[PDB]
Amino acid sequence: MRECISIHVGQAGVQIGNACWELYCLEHGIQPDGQMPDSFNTFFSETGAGKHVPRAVFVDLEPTVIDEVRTGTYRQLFHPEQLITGKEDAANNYARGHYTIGKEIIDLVLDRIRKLADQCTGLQGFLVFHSFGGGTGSGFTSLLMERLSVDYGKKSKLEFSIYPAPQVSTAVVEPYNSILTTHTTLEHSDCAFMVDNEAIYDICRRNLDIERPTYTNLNRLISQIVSSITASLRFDGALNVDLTDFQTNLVPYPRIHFPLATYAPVISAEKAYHEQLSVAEITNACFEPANQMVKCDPRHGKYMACCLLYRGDVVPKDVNAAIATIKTKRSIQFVDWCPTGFKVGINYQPPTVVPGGDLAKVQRAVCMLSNTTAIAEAWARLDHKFDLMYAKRAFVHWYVGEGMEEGEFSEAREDMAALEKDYEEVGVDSV
Amino acid sequence: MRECISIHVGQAGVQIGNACWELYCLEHGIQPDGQMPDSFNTFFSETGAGKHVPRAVFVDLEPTVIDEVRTGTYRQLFHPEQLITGKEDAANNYARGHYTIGKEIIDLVLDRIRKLADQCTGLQGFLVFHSFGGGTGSGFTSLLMERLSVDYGKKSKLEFSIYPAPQVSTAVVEPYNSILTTHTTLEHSDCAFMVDNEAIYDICRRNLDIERPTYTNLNRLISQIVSSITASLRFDGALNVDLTDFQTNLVPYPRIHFPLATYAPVISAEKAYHEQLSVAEITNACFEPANQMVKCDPRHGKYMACCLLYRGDVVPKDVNAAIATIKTKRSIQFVDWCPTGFKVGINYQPPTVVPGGDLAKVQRAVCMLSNTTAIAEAWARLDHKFDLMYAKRAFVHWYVGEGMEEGEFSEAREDMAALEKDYEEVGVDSV
Amino acid sequence: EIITLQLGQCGNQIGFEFWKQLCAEHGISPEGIVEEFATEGTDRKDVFFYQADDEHYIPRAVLLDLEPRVIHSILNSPYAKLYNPENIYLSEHNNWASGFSQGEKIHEDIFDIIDREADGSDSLEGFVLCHSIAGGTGSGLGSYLLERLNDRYPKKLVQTYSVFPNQDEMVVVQPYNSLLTLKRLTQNADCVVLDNTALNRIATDSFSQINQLVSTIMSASTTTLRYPGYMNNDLIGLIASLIFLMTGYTPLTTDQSVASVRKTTVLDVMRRLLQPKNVMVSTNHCYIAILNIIQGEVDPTQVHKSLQRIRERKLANFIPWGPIQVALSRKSPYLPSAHRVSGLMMANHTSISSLFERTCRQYDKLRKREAFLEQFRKEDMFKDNFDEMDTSREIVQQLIDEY
Amino acid sequence: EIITLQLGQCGNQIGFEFWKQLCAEHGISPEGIVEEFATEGTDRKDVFFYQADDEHYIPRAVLLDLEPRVIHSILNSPYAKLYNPENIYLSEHNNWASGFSQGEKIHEDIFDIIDREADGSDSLEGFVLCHSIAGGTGSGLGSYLLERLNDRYPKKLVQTYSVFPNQDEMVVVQPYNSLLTLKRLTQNADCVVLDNTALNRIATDSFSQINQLVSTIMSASTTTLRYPGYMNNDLIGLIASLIFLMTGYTPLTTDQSVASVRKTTVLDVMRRLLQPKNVMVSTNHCYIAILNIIQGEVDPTQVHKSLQRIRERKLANFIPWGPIQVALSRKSPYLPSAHRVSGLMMANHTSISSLFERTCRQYDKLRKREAFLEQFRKEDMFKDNFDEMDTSREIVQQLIDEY
Repeated sequence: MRECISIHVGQAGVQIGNACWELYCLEHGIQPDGQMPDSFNTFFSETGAGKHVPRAVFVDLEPTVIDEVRTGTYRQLFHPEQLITGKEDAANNYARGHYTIGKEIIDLVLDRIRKLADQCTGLQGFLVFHSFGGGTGSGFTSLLMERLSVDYGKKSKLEFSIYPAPQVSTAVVEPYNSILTTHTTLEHSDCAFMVDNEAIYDICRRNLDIERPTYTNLNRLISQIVSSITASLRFDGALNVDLTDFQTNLVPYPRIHFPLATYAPVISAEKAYHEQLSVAEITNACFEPANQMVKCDPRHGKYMACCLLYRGDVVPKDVNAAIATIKTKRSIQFVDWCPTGFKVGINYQPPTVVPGGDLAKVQRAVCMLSNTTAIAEAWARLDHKFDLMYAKRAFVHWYVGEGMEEGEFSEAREDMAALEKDYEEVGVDSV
Repeated sequence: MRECISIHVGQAGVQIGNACWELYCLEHGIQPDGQMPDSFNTFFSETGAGKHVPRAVFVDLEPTVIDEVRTGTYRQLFHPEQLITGKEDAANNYARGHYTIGKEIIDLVLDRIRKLADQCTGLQGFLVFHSFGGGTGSGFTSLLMERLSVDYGKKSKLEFSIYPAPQVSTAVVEPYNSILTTHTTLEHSDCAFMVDNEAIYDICRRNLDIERPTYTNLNRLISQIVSSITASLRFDGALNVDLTDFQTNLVPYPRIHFPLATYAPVISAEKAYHEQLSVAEITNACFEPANQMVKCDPRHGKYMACCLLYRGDVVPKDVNAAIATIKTKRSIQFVDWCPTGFKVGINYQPPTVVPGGDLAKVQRAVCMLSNTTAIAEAWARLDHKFDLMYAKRAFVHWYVGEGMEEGEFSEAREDMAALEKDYEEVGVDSV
Repeated sequence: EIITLQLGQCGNQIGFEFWKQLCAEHGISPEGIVEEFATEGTDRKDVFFYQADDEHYIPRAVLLDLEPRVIHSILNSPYAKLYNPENIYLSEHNNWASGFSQGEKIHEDIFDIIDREADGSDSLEGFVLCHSIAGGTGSGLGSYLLERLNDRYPKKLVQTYSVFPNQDEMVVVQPYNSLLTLKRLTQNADCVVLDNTALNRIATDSFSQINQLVSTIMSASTTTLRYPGYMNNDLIGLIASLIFLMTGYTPLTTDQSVASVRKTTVLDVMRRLLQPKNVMVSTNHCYIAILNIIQGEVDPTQVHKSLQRIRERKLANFIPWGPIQVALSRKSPYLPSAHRVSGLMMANHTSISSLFERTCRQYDKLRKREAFLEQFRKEDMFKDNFDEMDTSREIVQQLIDEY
Repeated sequence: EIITLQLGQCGNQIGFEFWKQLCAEHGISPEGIVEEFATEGTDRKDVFFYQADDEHYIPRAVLLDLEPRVIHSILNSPYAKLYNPENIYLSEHNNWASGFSQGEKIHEDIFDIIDREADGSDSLEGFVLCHSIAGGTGSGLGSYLLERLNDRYPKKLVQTYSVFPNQDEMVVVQPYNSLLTLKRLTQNADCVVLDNTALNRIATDSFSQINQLVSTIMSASTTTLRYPGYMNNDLIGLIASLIFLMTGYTPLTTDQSVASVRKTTVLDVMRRLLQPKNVMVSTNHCYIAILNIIQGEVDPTQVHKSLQRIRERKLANFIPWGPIQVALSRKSPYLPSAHRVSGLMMANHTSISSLFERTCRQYDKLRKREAFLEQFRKEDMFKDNFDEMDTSREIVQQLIDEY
């Protein structure tokens, strides 16, 4: 009834979707061929027999990642027509993914999404998985979000985006794509749960004892975050939280909608054996500045909204005591215009351990979505890099000779400056 | 409920902690893997299953001793994250352990101690095991104690320190480190139970018939002392004594807080068979000048406070009779401003014999913490050696070229002179 | 007779455990069958249940919810078959404005169900509402139902068990929903405040246990109505004797805390009901009214003596401008009488004003900066302006001034 | 009726074994159940116990302590379930100033418990306090409670069993705590000195046995109140007949020392109660008052003859400026009467003054050199100055002069 459609764009989105759907199949007992040896309805559809087709599309402008999906262990899980692929990728170019290469694919993606929506009864919204500093993860994501806003102008559109890291980076033109995507989607998005590869690397090293993690472990952690977010739709709990609940409780103003994701019980097997992870402990770990999965120090800013999504053996009184302890803390400061900055969700299903993963089996877990003004510093860094590269006008010819104008660069930079001003304004205390 | 955290710094501290935790595991029936085939709560924490994790940290700036711990028989007892280690030791240099090498580790140690404190409910205090004449045992110990005073400015901080011996010595720069540590920690400590390697060597030779003892036997005796001290927290007895009781009853003035530890029934198996060790006998042995574990003759000074901690088959009337006999003695003299200089604690648990040790199984035992003015002579010797080496300015370049100034040397020497003056003043009779 | 309207996840659960307690008390089998030992029962069942030709009993309950998951889980419980599938309603597909908009949208079927249930009772007395005021579902849907019900049925009582948001623990948009729900409660509600903070405080010193306690409170409140006696044989009798409320129950003891079988008089109980600690909710503020319902053996001489002593000891304070009540009931003959005598207290006290002063302070702490108004503008009700909000705030201020 | 306030490890134990003795005497099962043979008992139980609806009896006791270990061990004893968990209080987390500071800090809950216990008794007569004057816990906490109690309840008696520190055996800071506790005792206490030195001396010629003897003394003191007779049917009757005290008990015999069944008259017992050896505590000093309570068969003719002979033999000395008492009771019908007739003595004698002269001498032996004052300056009470100490010392000096 509360069906939701997940859209995975680009290599980052497709691989995170691989991890997410592996986790969903494990959680709901669905075999990797769609058969089982309700709860599995907001994300899967039943076709006559036991076949459960996931309610998602995998769209990329490059055949490689989608073909890996098509021939992997989950080759028979996804509908072959919902694994949409192009011929030539966007080559880390926003213009290619938005204007030149993305226009030859957007119609097919919209047709498939329309088929999925028609197959649904009540559509809660969309989950868009993508990366900020990619070609199709930026241009095609922005194009798709604007087309969805044109079509489904009322359904919520939550996006899980890999924010560029402060120091580590795999591409040279990431600031351009990030600024342009922020412009276009900020026009047409509800809330964007943000994450950094560098922060997850640090989390893995410090907590999971892994010194050489790959993208696979990062995707597993992100999939755990997404599972914690969607558990209320997929399972039954004391306090249910829907997508509209996220949108309402985490977005104070239409432009300030970039919360940061966190996951407390990130722990290895032996350490989990030696610990007694409780509600208070996991909450304190969530509010620890070193456990943030976006490399921004929360002490540099003020929280405006927090969404604590507990799951498993969790008692509401313990949650209330832990939240009261957090509020009594002095290092954790909130904005003065949000006397109540905690949306609490509790689910009865403990997190499922993926066979072959690094996370240990725990009795309870919490995912914390925090909207804070500490993201303003990350925005400032991103626009500073954009300003340097645009002042030298580097790489601009690649974007211009592909259906874009330098005026769009200037407009996007001005919009980002306005966003920084808005963050500064909401940061200050009322007088 | 009355949880206490023990901190072991340096090689001496880590090895004494090895002995202490072996003794604790034997006393509480805990297997060396943390499982048992309450009393075990002030020093251990339960994690779901029978796993009992000791409430301690093992911090050193050298990987060798901590790695021996990590691969020994107790490899699976300690939490892997609470065995903190560095890369390069302090090399018998106070400046290295306090300013240069200790600053790269103090944050991690404080984070782990904060985790342990949060895991506790009521924190009685800290037990710091270290050596006076070591690099990390002096500089890092002083740094850690000052940071703890900044953070936990009210919890008691009792330290078990290996005071440098009058004659035997393993390092050349021991007076420098000892004077600087005394300065810094004397600013920020409650009481320091003192012990000497030379005195324990003499005790072993005279009582235990061992002609070639190692550091292992010394550590076993020191662990017996610590067990007698903490028995009241760990077990039930007629007269319970807490850490605050030690601090109150043994420290008359804020600077004069250096009691000496003693243990009466240090005896081999055959001699224990031939003796009838009773309360009076063990008390008289405690007050014998040859059984002191700090090589200072008590007859050269005046007792200001004694803490007799009996354990095992002990009757309060016998204790009172023995203490009255001690008071009637003329060789044992007290200061005139302490008409009542005896804090008495009685525990129902007899000392546990370590399999492979030299101490025989006895029915009762007593540990005597005595604050006396006989330690003033040891301080005088230490500052005389410091004065010689500093007058020649030997080894001073090692300390100065590592974040310290000669002004700190002069200030520490002046503080030690003030401490000697304070001991002299409290020694004299009131008129 | 009576009807129960439970909304939101909070209300849905509240109802689940309330009916669990009821069926336990009246000896009603999980499937609606009646146990053999209870065949000749004297307890009145019409009040909360109506029997069926199949001899099974059906609650006079309606399930409402914006989301399916909670009720779907309910129907997987051993108690699933008991409820009436016809009455249960689920939206085919967290904001107050959205909730009220849906309420406007789904008027017809809800009132169809309500009318069907109403016409099956000869002497319906009032309504019972269970919901939370913070979440989007409960707040808005209860607002809409209260409005259209007070409009539809101007001769029936409306009683609510409203759950208030925790405050010591920091719904991010709770101030708006709470303020609007309070507006509607003052403007339409006939008459039981509830807060998670103090409730969990007393629980300490899962939602399953919290709401078990809440259902205990509700059942003990309705006991005498369920079990006819001499006095207080109607809900209106209850309301007249008091008229916002707060509650407290003495024997709130775990199943493991029966070891201390303390000789429990009536005096000690009625005394315990007075302390602020037992008041389950969190200027020389004083009382307005106090009612104590006592279960078990009771001697009116003991009651008189307790009243005399408490009056002399002046442990309570009353209004200077106006001139309590102790009613007695009988325990169900089935549940063990682990308590020799037990006591429940419902009172009206001026201190409750503080609650609103907090929420007002919360709301004023947001309206000055226009926080999280984007979603509200989406709905028709707040599409043009927010005069609704201003009127609600001024109404709450007027109520505080009146207190 | 009566209440017991026991503080510190000493008081906690004292209470444990006192209640052990009481339950042994009255035939109260460890769990609070009553034995079958004692169903028809005639002994009065309200004085120290109040029964419960579950038929179990609960002591009118409150447990106080700065540390958990002792009471935690108590609750692991076979007698654990007997006590009231509500009344027991433990600090969540050795100095008098710290103790009094905490007492100021935790006023509310302690007096809540005390009021709850008090309101359950119709004819409360006084208070009983058990504590040690040396340790930090007992001294300071008893000081604070005595002050605030004499302030709160100006019409109730306050009786204490104060344990004094050993002196022949060298708390290092005992002089300060003892002196301050004595100040408070003179300034607020209505009316039983105790010392470890002479107590263990008589024991000879573990704390378990010492406090068993102490509990024996307490129970024998309260016997007649527990067992109503003709005369001395109230604690106030006791106090008036005497008014600092010291005590002695004749049949202080081990369980192994019953072999010598010595023909024990009343004369020999009452004689034995006079000797300094039996006085359990350690200028032609003389008596002020003497009371002898006798258990077992007793002929008043024998009592008169013993009194006559002792008076003629002038074994005692009395004040020249003022003009004893021998009361009789009945043994509990349950404990074996291994003694044909037994005797307990409580007296007021001037020699007790020496105690304070020692402690004063101790205190003066420290105040001249400012020993161990660092911790005291930490607390607020002694933060500015120590005028408290000077006033206490002068008060004790005044008391010694009065003696």
